[PDB]
Amino acid sequence: ERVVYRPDINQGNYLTANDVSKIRVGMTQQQVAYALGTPLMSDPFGTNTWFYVFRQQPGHEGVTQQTLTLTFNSSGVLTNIDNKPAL
Amino acid sequence: LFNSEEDVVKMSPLPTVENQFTPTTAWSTSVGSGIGNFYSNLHPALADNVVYAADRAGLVKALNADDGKEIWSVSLAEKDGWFSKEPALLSGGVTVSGGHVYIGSEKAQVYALNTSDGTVAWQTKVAGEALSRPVVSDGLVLIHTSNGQLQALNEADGAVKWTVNLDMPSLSLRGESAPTTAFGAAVVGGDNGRVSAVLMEQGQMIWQQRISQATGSTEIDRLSDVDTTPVVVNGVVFALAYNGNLTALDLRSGQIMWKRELGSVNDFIVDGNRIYLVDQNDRVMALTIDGGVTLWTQSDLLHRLLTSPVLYNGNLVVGDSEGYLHWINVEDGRFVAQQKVDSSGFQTEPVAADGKLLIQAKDGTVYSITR
Amino acid sequence: FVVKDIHFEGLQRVAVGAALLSMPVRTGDTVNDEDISNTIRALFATGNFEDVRVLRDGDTLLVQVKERPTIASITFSGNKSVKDDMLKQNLEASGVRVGESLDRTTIADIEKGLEDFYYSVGKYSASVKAVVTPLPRNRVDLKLVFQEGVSAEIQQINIVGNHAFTTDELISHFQLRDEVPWWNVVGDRKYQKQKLAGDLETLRSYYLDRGYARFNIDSTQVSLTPDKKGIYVTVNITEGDQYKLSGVEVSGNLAGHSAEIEQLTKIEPGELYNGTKVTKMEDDIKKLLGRYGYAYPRVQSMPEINDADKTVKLRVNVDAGNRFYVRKIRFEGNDTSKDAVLRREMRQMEGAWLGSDLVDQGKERLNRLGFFETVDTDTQRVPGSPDQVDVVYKVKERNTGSFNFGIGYGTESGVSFQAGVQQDNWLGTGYAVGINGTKNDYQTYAELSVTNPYFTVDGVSLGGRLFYNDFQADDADLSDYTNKSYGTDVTLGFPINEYNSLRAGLGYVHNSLSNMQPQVAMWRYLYSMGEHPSTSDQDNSFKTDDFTFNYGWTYNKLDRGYFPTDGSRVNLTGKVTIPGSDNEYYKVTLDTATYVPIDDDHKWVVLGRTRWGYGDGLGGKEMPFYENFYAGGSSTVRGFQSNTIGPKAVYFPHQASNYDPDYDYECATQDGAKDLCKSDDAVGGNAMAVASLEFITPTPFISDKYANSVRTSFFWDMGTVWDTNWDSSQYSGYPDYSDPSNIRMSAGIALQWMSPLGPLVFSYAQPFKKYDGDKAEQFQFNI
Amino acid sequence: EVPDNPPNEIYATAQQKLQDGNWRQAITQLEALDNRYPFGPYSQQVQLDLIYAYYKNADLPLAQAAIDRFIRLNPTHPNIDYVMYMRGLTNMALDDSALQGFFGVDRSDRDPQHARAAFSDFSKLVRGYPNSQYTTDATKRLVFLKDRLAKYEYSVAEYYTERGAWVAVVNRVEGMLRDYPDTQATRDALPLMENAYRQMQMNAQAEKVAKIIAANSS
Amino acid sequence: CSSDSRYKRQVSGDEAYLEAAPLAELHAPAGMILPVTSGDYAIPVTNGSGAVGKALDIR
Repeated sequence: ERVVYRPDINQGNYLTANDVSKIRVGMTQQQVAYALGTPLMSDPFGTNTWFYVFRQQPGHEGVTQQTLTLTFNSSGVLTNIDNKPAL
Repeated sequence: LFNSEEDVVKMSPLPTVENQFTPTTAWSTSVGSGIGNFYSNLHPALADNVVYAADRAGLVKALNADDGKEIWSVSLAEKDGWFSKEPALLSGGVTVSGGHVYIGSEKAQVYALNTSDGTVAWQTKVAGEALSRPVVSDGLVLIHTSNGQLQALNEADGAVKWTVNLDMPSLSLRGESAPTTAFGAAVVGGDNGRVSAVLMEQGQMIWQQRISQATGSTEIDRLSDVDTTPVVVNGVVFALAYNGNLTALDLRSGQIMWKRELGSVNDFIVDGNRIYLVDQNDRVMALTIDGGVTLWTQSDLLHRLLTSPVLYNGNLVVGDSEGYLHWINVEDGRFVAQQKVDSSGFQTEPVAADGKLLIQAKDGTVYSITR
Repeated sequence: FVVKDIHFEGLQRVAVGAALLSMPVRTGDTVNDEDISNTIRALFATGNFEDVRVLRDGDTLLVQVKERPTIASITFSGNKSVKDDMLKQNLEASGVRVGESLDRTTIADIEKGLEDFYYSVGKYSASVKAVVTPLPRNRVDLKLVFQEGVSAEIQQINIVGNHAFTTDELISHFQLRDEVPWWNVVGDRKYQKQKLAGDLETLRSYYLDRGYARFNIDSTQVSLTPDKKGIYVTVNITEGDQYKLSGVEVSGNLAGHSAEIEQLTKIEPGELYNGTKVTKMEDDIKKLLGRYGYAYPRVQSMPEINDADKTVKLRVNVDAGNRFYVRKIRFEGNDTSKDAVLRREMRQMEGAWLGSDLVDQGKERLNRLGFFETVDTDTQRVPGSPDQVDVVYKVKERNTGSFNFGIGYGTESGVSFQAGVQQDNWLGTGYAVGINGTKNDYQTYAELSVTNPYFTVDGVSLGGRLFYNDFQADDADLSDYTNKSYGTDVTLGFPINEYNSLRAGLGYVHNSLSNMQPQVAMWRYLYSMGEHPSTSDQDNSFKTDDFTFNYGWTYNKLDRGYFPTDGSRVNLTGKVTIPGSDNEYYKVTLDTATYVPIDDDHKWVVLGRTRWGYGDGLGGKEMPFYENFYAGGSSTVRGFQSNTIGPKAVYFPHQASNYDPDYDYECATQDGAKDLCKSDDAVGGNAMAVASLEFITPTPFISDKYANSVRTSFFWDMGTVWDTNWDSSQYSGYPDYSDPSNIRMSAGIALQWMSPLGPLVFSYAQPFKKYDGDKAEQFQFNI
Repeated sequence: EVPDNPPNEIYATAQQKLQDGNWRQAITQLEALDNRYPFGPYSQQVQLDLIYAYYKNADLPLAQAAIDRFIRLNPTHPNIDYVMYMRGLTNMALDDSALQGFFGVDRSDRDPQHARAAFSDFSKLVRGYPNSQYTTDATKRLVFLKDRLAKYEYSVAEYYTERGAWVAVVNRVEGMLRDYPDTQATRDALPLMENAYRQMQMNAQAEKVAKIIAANSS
Repeated sequence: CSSDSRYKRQVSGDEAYLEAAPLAELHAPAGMILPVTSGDYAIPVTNGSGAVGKALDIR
């Protein structure tokens, strides 16, 4: 990577730290969906884990990423708010 | 060369130029380039050996009614607005009532030009340009403007005594509803093709009857410029609807004596029991006043640009904006004369006053005519 | 009665049973003569029956009918300028067509509705006579005799109640036009009340932007001028005295971006009020919150007009959506070139919040594509969540394939022909294939130019060129200076910004010269090559293997990739030699293409295409003479022949041409014309300054269904090409071309017709200025 | 076209030009038959011969015009199984066609529009009409058309892997999954979903795909 | 009359869709199965079989 500029790559869809603190383990999906709507990624075959994963790479200075999951249970009651950083 | 350029279809020409009793001019003069091919209801009023005539960009000239020698001149060319020295641009005709010349202008203004010099002895802005000539009467400068506003202005100093909405659709169905007075009532027609009587004294509707059609869903032409202004023989309202449809009513109730819902008439007079008329086909007929029985007709003018029919020099006289004049038989419709005194013609009306036939022409202005 | 049988005569479009149900008595029903007369009228209620004579044979009914239906033809006569189908549409509105139910009643009703259609045109002075002409077995011809008098045209407008701005001042802002003197044409004057409605809103803005916010158009009274052409309008307005924007009080769901929204509402409290800016400044929030993810930012303003100080107070109420609206996107019209090729021309990514303009930026890359016909989309909100918007990029694509021609003569001359064929978006891949060449009895040529535009996804246009000019001048070949030339260039792209893109590659040539001509500038570069080849002879051979680095960069903010109408593109291209080359030089040129809208409707657009250049040595060995600059012929300046703008070479006192033939190929050969003559074709200079200025022009004789692919364009083409080393101390008794004013000139029009093989352009242009002589063909046939 | 003639004379002249293959002059008969005589007893069969002439003249929207005509002329008819096939078959032909196939370039990743318009009506044939000579062939087309749109949507799914929006990868893959249960383009989208998770470091969700890969290694 | 590749022309027809592209279902483990059939993806293999493909005539 002996280049400096790259045409900037992003991937949004991320629940900000307000949106983390807006919701709580115990909330329904609906309780999050009243404020934060749908995710653009959930579990396809398991529980209701609402994924909201940021990505971005500007300038050969590495890539950033903020991987947020919202594991609601089978009943949709929130059981985990896992927001993971880059890598 | 020009044989293959374009195409249109239009009117029929003038037949029968006659000179059986050969006509002439009483004098010839001018007031500028006057009322013009621009459609406007300006026209002179002949009184007191004074040609009270104006060109519709400028000068109001009193000419002598012997030679057209100027008695006085002022200019109603507007020294004011968004610009100084703008033209006159007059909408209503010359109204000489008492010591003022009242003229409704296309500046939505009504003046009073002092007949001795033409000094505007009062001026008043009105609700739109004067689509009809201002019927200055009873201290009420009674106008049918282009919005259809029955306005009464004080003819002494200028003071609006009412402004009452007259009868016309949204676009200006251009045509007169000049508030002519009968029996102490403001007797007005309507450019919707209705007819009415209103109070002369305050503008309170005595009645209003729809006669006939108007533009919109029974659509009549752009040439449709029909005086709904009545000629009320004392209790019987003789008027046209805006599509030319003639009728006779009651004056105080509007109860139809008879009705020509067949009328297609540019200009109409009640000549005795014989309603003499200029059709929209410019065919000159004589209908009754107890009906529409054609007492006589004349199709020897067909699709012309005729002015109003007048009687002078022993004949019914009609002229046109083609500049012809014609001395119709008072009986069955034969020109006993033709006077080509213009060819730009006349939008003004043949004023058979001072023993003359006064017409300001459109551009080649004022002639007087006799035979 | 009770009918035992109905006799079903004359139906011919309706059936027997379809008659029988329109008969209130069916075969077997009890029958009244009231019902028989009901059977009369209810078969008239078919709309199909000219007459209905229901009778009976005691009780056995019989229905004697001749019938109205299927119209065999509708003859339009007098339908000169107004379209048949426009007139047919009112007829198609009237429930009657070819093959339909006639009614002889509704003849004038169709006709009046056509004058009511004429009423809507901009006239009423036109008439129609529908004529029923009966045709075989039910049929009828509908001859429509059109009595078309005249249109209408804007004559005057009186605006009373206006006292701020002048009326004709406003009419100058109004598309209602009324000024063409017989010696001063600015267009025409023709009428529509729809212009009026917009020019009412041109007026409605016109007070508002000042501050007049209780400005209100009271009414508008257009004339029935008794000419059937005359338009005299009486507009009533209230001028409605000015107000000041005395403050903004933006509010609502400001979505946490209200400071940024406040930057969109940084106003002057007390500035003379502009509602149009306020109209604009609402949208500034909308694109912002659009760029902030919220694709639906409901922003409502309220300029609370305070007349007590003549001001307004701008309430604004804002209500955004949610961020993650960009769920995914869809594409349509991708049915020839690859979907992912069109998917990579976008800039808003799925699985993200919305940046609103990246769609349009993405649509602009598709608009800058040029394999498209239109670029649009569908930005529907998919229902279900406030993070649910898919974008369905329905677009339209255009044709490809092209030809360029060249020939001397077929079947009577030798095997001599110029080729060239183009296939871009090559089989739906986005690849461009443009390949040409020629084999004549003068020379042989081969060339390739094919790109992989996305061999790598980062703009990487894998574009390779090869050429092989076996250039011989096969007429006296050794005396006509054979020089075979061949060499390579592969060139690549990359978006350095997202509207800016670079170009770079290495250039090689293998020229193989033999018996150079006695031209002065020919040896002169060879003199700068360190060679001293003999002027008086054509004797000297030469090889060069020049290794250059070519380069480039594309600016791209111009509208279309195939037919633009607005913007500009900058394409600087040039080359410089590297060590290892047989010469140390450079050669740079400049290419300009800007589109400025003359009409704001872009019907007329300035087409600025100029060309510039300079190349010289890198010290010592010069730029070669074949890298000089030119114009003329199919070039910047046309109406000429090729190579007429530039230096023009002088020859030498010279005999031995290798015998240029017997008074043939005069170069001051020994066969006549000796002792320093000078050619008049431009051998060209090391500097270029040429400029062509063109104008999109609509024709009124080709329908804009298919006139819009046609760009008729006039020009006054001129330019100068000079060599800075073409010294007047060395060129005085023959013309000098180191002046940077060598203005040749030719002016005329080009003829772009877009065929299935693309746009094919011819030209005619008239020269009226020839700097130092030009070969001119006034008729020019490019493509 | 064809002047005012006997309808059967027009129909017999059509039945020449239909057996001639002269659809240009069969439709010249068959339309001007039903332009004057759409009340013909074979005016059902005229449209049945019109769509037969149109599509064999490759007049697919004019076929579809005659199809919708025969829908509106004969909404009750035995040959609507033909028509519901022809509704698919015209949209089958409406979708993708080019000269590049002799040189080796394909369009199953270009037009999804009439592909699904074929898939709707072919399946409406094989649902609505199990009786026809068309309901087996269209079934094979439908088996082909499922993978055809999969090859379209996997070419979309391959793109977003290259884009770097890894939500946009896996959303196409469940779009590959939930629409195509069996296509190999979905079976090869099955690696792209887990790898995009590994890009987002959702390796744990990616290994659930790996068991599906371990299951659909079969 | 006409000419195309030393034939006259070439008309539309298919057996490629009749070739019915191979489809390999998910053997996907339990709790790892998506709702893998949505839309109009509903193909009853129905047989009034008749002629099929290009051999399928059309009236």
